[PDB]
Amino acid sequence: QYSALRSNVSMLGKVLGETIKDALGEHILERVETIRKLSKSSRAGNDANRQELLTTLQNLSNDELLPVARAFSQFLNLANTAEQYHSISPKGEAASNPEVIARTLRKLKNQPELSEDTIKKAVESLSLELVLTAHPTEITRRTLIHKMVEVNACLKQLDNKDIADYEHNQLMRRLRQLIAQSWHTDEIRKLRPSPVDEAKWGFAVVENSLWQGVPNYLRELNEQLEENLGYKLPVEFVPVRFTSWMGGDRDGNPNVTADITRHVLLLSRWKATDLFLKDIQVLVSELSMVEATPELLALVGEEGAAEPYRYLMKNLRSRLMATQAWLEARLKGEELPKPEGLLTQNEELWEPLYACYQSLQACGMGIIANGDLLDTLRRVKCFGVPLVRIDIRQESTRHTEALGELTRYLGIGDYESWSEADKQAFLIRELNSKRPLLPRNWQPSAETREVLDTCQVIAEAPQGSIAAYVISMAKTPSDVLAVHLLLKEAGIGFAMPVAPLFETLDDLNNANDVMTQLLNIDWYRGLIQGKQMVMIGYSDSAKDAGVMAASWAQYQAQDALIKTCEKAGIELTLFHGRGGSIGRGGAPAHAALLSQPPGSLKGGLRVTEQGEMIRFKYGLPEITVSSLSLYTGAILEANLLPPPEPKESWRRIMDELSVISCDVYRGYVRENKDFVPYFRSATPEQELGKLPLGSRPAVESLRAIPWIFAWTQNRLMLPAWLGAGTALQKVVEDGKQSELEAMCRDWPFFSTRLGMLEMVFAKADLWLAEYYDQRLVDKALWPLGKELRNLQEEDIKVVLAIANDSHLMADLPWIAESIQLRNIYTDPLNVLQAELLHRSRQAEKEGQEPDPRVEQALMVTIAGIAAGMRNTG
Amino acid sequence: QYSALRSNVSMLGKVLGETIKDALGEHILERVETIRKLSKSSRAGNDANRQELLTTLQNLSNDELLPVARAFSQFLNLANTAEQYHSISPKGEAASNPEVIARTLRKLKNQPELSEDTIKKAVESLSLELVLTAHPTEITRRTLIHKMVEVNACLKQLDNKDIADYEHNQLMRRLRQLIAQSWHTDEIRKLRPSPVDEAKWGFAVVENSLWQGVPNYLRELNEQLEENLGYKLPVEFVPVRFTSWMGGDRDGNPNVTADITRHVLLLSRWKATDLFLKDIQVLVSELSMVEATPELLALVGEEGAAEPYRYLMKNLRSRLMATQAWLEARLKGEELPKPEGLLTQNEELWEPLYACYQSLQACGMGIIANGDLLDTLRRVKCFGVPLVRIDIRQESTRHTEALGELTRYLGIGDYESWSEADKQAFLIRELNSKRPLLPRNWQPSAETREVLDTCQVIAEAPQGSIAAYVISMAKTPSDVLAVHLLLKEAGIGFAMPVAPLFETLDDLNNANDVMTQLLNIDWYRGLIQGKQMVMIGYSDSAKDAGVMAASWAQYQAQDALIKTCEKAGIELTLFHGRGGSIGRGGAPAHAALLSQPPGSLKGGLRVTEQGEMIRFKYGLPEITVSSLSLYTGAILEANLLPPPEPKESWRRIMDELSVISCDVYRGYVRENKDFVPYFRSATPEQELGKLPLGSRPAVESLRAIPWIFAWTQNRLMLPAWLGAGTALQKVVEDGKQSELEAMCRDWPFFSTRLGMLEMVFAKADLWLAEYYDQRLVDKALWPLGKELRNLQEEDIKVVLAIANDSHLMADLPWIAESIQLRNIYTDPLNVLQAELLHRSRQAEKEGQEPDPRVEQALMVTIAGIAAGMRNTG
Ligand SMILES: N[C@@H](CC(=O)O)C(=O)O
Ligand SMILES: N[C@@H](CC(=O)O)C(=O)O
Ligand SMILES: [Mn+2]
Ligand SMILES: [Mn+2]
Repeated sequence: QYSALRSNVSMLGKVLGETIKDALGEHILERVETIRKLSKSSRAGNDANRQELLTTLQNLSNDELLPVARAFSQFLNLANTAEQYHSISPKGEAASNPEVIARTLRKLKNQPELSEDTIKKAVESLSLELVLTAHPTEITRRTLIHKMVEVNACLKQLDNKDIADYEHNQLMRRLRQLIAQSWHTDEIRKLRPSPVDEAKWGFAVVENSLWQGVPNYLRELNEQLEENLGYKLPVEFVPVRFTSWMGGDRDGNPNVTADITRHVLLLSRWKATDLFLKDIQVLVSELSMVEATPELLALVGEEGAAEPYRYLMKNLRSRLMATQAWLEARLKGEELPKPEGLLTQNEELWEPLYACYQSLQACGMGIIANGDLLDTLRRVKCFGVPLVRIDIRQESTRHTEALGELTRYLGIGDYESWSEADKQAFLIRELNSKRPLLPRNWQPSAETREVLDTCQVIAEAPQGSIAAYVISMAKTPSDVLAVHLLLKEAGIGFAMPVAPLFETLDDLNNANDVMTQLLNIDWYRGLIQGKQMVMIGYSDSAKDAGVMAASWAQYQAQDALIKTCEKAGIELTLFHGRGGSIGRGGAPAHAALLSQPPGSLKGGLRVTEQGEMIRFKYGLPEITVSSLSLYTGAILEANLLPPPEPKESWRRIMDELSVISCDVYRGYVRENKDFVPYFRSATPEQELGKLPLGSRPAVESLRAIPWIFAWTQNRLMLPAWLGAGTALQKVVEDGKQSELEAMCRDWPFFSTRLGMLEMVFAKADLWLAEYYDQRLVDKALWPLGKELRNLQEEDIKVVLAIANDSHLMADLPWIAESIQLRNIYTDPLNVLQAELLHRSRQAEKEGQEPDPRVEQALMVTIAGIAAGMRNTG
Repeated sequence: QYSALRSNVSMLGKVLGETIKDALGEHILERVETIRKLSKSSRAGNDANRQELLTTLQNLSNDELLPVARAFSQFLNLANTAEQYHSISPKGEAASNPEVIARTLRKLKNQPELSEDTIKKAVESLSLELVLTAHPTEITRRTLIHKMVEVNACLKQLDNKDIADYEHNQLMRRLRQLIAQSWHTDEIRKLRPSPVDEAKWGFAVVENSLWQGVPNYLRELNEQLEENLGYKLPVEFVPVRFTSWMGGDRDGNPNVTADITRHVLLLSRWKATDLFLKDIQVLVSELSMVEATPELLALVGEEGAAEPYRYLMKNLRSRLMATQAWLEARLKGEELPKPEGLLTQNEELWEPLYACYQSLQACGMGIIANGDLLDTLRRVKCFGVPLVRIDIRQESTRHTEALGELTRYLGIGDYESWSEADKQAFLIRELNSKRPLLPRNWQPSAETREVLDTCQVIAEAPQGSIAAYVISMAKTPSDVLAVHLLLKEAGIGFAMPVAPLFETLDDLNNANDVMTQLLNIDWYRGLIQGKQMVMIGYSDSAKDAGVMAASWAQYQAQDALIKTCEKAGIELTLFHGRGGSIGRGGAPAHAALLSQPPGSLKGGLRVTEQGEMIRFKYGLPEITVSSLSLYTGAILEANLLPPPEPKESWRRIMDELSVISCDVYRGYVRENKDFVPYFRSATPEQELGKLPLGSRPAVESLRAIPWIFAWTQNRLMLPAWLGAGTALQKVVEDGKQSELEAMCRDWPFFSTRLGMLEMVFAKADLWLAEYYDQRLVDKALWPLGKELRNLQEEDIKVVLAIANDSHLMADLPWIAESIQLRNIYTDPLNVLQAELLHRSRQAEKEGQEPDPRVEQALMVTIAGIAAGMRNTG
């Protein structure tokens, strides 16, 4: 079964080892082989080999550090590519086999009490919007997407049995070339990337995978609809849209200025012109058809009425080339009027393209119409003019300060002192006011000016470039009303979707109250035009209260909001954030989406795909088809077959669990006096902040990402499990274990919550965790480490006991197996990383010079460990 | 065995039939199915179905003609692509399996009396130069190369056994798209192509196949050298070069003016810039290596000494972009000074590229150096700056007139009246003269000015753009001396290779005499710098005297020339022309090259690849590797293992054969009074002249091409067999059959000559031939037709008797089989073509209007028949 995968990893590793021998050494290969041996030994109890391991690492010269690190990082890299190849190959788990869609559609179709029209309308109302996010540990300076597409193509071809030995030889020769490139093509950011750089990586994902991936997803989905149900969605219906937060999210990031966003907004347009030209060229040459309709001929009428379809593609070609030229100037900083055929809306690309499609169908050229034209048609609506719409995100606090400084300058009062009823009073008065408020030539502070300039970019940008304004830390109705006032002042002609982001236990708790007041304001209700979009901050609430309380809190807030909006007639859209069980990808994800309160996906799927998981969910075009197909079935099933409502006793088990768990979690994280000092020593948290990892500049202070990432590198995974098990053991100790087991079998929310601990417990590593304490933590803090490690050992038993199994995550053997592989490949990077942190941390203590070798090897481990661990939050 | 091929043709035909049903009809499919049935019946003797066939064709409306024709043309097209796919697939004849090289190298290596150094120097002196020629029946307006690469890729992928049904489904969906494109993408020249258009098709061959093909050929050849012999050729040795006659050959073509050549010369440079940029971009991003040599660092020294290889690739990128810009202006007709980094020589691309290679090897990055850099390195020397050097070609007569008009204007005398000793006298005097001769502001006639302007282009063009000046119809030493005088007058700074083209039996006969006089002129001998290049006009001499006399005449002239130049110390290079057994491609070709007089390829292989055979020899990159590999073994074997010298009695059998055969051939073609009238009626010769087939404007008059092509369409193949058999039967009738059989077993020249008749007799078709007489020829000319057809029936027996076989070409079963397939697919185009010629020819007789439908269907048959028949001369 996993034999083929085991063979490929072994094959790619020999090739790497070959390349390293050629490269520079047999010595480094020995540096690598001694470290694995010693590490395996040490773990298996040999305390003499632990000594040996410690001396071996300490004797590594600084010149050996990076090459050794990169080696370990590379072996892991081939392991993941062997892992991902296996996943889409038909003689392996086969993630992109269209049965994934059909299995879901068959289930529905033969489910009594499910009218076919009920099914058809759910189909016709599908909607997915995937919001790309930056990768927090992207270490190189150029995107590697395209090389990966290539290694994968080579593995695909070597899979053909009966391949003539010469073909085999040829394939292996390129494979060695491609691996060598990676060992020698070293790039390492020296400096913190910038929002433009991160915006650029998203364009790389779009062109190396989404560009082909989306249209294929749409063809397969369509072939399946018609096969299983008897009808194809209409050409005009493209249910997928991609959006990006890159150069749009300034929450906590001073480097994302209104100037940067302006810039990135332009760049996207430039890149869409680039990709759309490649599509249009193809079309200009293949559309030599001369048979056309009255309507189409009319549309050209003479001049090009002797090459009709070609005509309309040539016109578009110029129109695209003109706008390209204009944006390359603006990118450059030059201002010059815009050409007559400047492209700003998708309708401008759609229209002509759709006209050709229509005649070709009408005139008997169906097959040609449904080929590359169809693909460009779907890409216009999926990507269009802006390529990827961006989302703007700023904290609520920042809006309050801007509007406070404004009010004091006008002598009206001080907004950040007024009670909430006064703020709404002031906001509704001004929102209805016809006289401006923003002083024409004002002198605000840097911060305020930024808030003000950003809304001017939004307002200045063509409609459909910006998908939504997200308000992180939204706590009251004035928080939402505040951005509508600023946008009004910025001059905006359309209705911009504003979304509160509730990301704390109380804000989640108060969320429903906050929106019912907002919908009771008649002015607000008519401004949103029957649609609201809320954002649920799972990851931050879990930082606040622990994962159990956060999950139940989020469960309750969505159910309350779904019901509130339904009473009020508003189409609610839940915007999902980062991690959680909805961001696990694959089957768990599909289980997860279905485990949400009934109603939850009635207004669509909108999620924040984590940066570090992009390669694994959209890395190759076939993975994109898998990912979109999985999501698509989930929506459909969740909307026609919602989960049951919880048995009241369950609710009381969850209330309690939530209190015990939050109580234990805060016990340690907030109340325990040794925790912060422990944390800072045991995890590479401080270094993740100094090093040039994300574009943000170098426990309540911290952000979800750095909280999660730091514990992931240490291997304890504290954030993702902490009070859950403790609370669960206690409830069992009351004899309620039988109810916990019923909740698991019959309540999707609950099994899915327990499922997720299993995977975290599956990647955590207590031997490694203990090793960092031994090397990095002061002796007096060891007891706390031992305590937290023992908490986990006990939490795995309760979880295994409730799950009635003896092996963790036994329902997902392929995920289990793949986690087993990466764990062994990741092993040596954690062993090495501890030495680097030690060398690094002692240089500082003794006012030394950040050695560049030591720092770069550390960035390699960080990024390798993060890649081997994937999702851990 | 041929099962897989039979399956694929059936598969592609169903898909075509599917597409046509969708398209416009079930009626046309019936138009096609009735015509094959009736045609098969008629042939098999049913004279009632022959009547039915005749009425069926006559009842076709003019609106049915083209679609019916195109259908038959398309089925043939899929048949050839199934045929060509099978040829390179490892589970079929496998043309590009590197054993082709190794088999040859093994043979050599273990051949006693063959020192390994003798072998190594032959290796180090290999040299191939393939001169591309236009396609005489290219009917569409855009090159289809690239689509064909794609259909082939799709067949390759469907060959994988174990292909998951979804993959299979996906592949078939594109296949249907691709076929549909061809049925609906109709383009048909309305007008005669132009030299630029034909120059453009050669660029299409270069980029869709030679660009990848050459470097692969070079890697395989290199891997084989080292495997079998123990050494690899050095990086600086690229033994292949491609040249084109497109926009260079004006022999007989008024449309190829000096202006056109100037233009085409520029365009090639533009296109090389285009392809070289794609290579350089790749290099600019993959060469991130920072480890470099003193020498390389020196070469950059600071500025870019922190990204050395990238630096040199970025410099070249600008340099290429600059020259591109300059040629797009010149192409446009604008004159503006040339940029500082204008590229004119290959050394300018070589140099930097080679520097990177050197450091990468030196610094341990061998594997990266030997990858894409190696490929660009080899392409520079194979294609370089000009992309494809062109060759200029003008008749000798035209030079005599230009120089006659010149002399009369100066009052010196009249060159075209002076005896040959006087012409040489005058020419040597002026060639040594320091005072000019060409009047500064003269008024010649159009013709003369063209001769004069063309030499000015040659002279004006950068050195290495023009490979040689070919003199068609060269008869005496003054013919060669004449072009050296004109070139001198045109101002030329380098030594341009001039080559006489002997293309008549007497000129072949006199060839040796002509060159010994030329080498006895001390002035000439020192001007050519130890190198002469002669051109052998097989195809035209055969038009003159028939194929046997021509072949023996050519055999004798090369042997005489090889010997003459060897005595004189000149490196002779035989330039081969069109068709003949050297242009058969594949194994016959390899046999053919080896059957030439010893010495023959000592100065390399230079051949004129026929236009209509390009798809079949260089159509896909893998076919190019096959073709170059076959040629390469032939050179090596021919140079280390020459054929035996003929037994004197053989020579006398050949003299006689040559006289009898020429005698019979001229009997019919020149002396017979009914022949011309017959010819013009039975073949589409006149129409091939009117229709927009080649770029030349709309029996001694005629040219090889039109002589051959016309008889190929009729199916009799007269030009390629005519007196051969007649002469052979006569010699058997003297009891010398036993000597003819010995000559065949032991004399390569002879078996190869008889081999070639077999293939012509294999594609000829006497039933079809008779059908054209019945439909197109007047009753009184029928007897001549019957006579010529009966000549052939008798010639096949003598040939089969001498070959001791009962089935034609029994030593080449795959070629035999593939000829069988195409013959059945071509069948209906000949049946249809006869009706078109009838309708066309009667419209004219009755002063009607060339109906465009009738003419376009005719162009389709012409081009289809020419494609099914491939090489027939
Ligand atoms: N994404 C997997 C874990 C992994 O593949 O590393 C899960 O959510 O369970
Ligand atoms: N090129 C083949 C004939 C063919 O393939 O049609 C030969 O020279 O014998
Ligand atoms: Mn937050
Ligand atoms: Mn000629």
